[PDB]
Amino acid sequence: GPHMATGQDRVVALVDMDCFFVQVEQRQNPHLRNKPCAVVQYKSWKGGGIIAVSYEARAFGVTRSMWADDAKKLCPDLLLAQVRESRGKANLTKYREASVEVMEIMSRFAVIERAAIDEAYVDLTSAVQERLQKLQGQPISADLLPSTYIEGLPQGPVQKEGMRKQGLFQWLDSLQIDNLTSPDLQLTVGAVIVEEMRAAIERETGFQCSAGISHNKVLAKLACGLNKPNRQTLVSHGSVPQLFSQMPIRKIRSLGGKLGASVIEILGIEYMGELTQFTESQLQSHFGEKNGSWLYAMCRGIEHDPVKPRQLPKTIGCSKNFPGKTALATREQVQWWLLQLAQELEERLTKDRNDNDRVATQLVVSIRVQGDKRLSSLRRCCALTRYDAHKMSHDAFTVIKNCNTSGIQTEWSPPLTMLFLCATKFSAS
DNA sequence: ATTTTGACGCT
DNA sequence: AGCGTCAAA
Ligand SMILES: [Ca+2]
Ligand SMILES: [Mg+2]
Ligand SMILES: [Mg+2]
Repeated sequence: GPHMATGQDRVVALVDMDCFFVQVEQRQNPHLRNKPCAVVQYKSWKGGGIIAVSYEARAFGVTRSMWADDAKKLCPDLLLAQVRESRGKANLTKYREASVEVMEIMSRFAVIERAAIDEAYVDLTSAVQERLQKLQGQPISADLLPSTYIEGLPQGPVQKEGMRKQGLFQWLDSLQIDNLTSPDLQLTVGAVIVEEMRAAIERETGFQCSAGISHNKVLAKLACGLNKPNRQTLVSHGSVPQLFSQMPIRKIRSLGGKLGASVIEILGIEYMGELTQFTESQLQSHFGEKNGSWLYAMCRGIEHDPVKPRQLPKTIGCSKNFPGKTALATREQVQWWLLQLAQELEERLTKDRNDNDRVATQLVVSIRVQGDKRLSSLRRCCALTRYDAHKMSHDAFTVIKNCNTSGIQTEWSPPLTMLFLCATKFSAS
């Protein structure tokens, strides 16, 4: 009752760019705008692998991971943009730079946590308090929320936009605007701010995005996906029981893999809401102390993970796969590709040092051997003392050379299906 | 023969 | 330290 926390103490948003790499390419090439199109890496093998897909193309069934040749069977007029290739490998610089554009705009509004190349969490609690003081009891107009959905509404006693407006009207007609401590009002002001933030992103970059607004990161992330693209969704604390009552467990962030499968298998449930019937101790007994407490609160819509103040990635990495017959089988091959990776890494590190006043101090080398299901077969670290590609490639070879079983120095066995260099452990400079 | 990333947890 | 999990385009 009066002491039961309800996880309504924060306003958190998650902003996620729509079909991000596709929008980057469509901004650059107006011929691709408003078309079924996809972004592909490599072209020789089955037309290249698709990594991003416009919503027009998704209507034909085109998805990520599809070979372009196969996507063309579903969508013969599909347009394609290719990821840049440099030093023999795909190079994602254009998308990293577009990401910086968006992150820098979002940072003007509030502290953000960079969650991926195209998404960030936003802690809006303080901004909401400020805006509520500015508003001075003034009601919030639907015109301030032109792309907002209120999850769960409309309810009670045939076009999409019509439903959106009906739900928003019910919500705003039911708000108590004089209570500055009302969580629902705080979320609503949050959504007003997010409309402003999304408008700024689109104005200043050309890119559209979706967003979720709720009381914590997990619900904000879930909310964001409910009405893509180019829309935002408010998930209130009160919407949680109905929302979770038919929500597959795997849809909640962190439960899409083995742990989620085990929750389903061990407990014999399917939906997030069903978790409420277990005690905290029961959940801890199956999934561990940390996961158990997290599940117990999360299934009630409560999560405390903070929006971390971090706009920049903590690692800078470069990797290449060598699938099937292309696996690296000679020492020379391994050294040449380590050099290519190290040269890209050097370029990115030097730019990072100039832009962000920091230097990486550890180099992580990872390889995969043909026949291993795991992404990485072996990982070794060494000191990163100079931004020099020849030194980094030599040091990586030094730390992995003993993995070569082959009695012949010139041959590498078992062949390598992957090389990965990652700069970590940044210090101020 | 998706590939190329990035964060964080465990021991 | 080195390995595993989960998530992005
Ligand atoms: Ca996205
Ligand atoms: Mg994303
Ligand atoms: Mg996606």
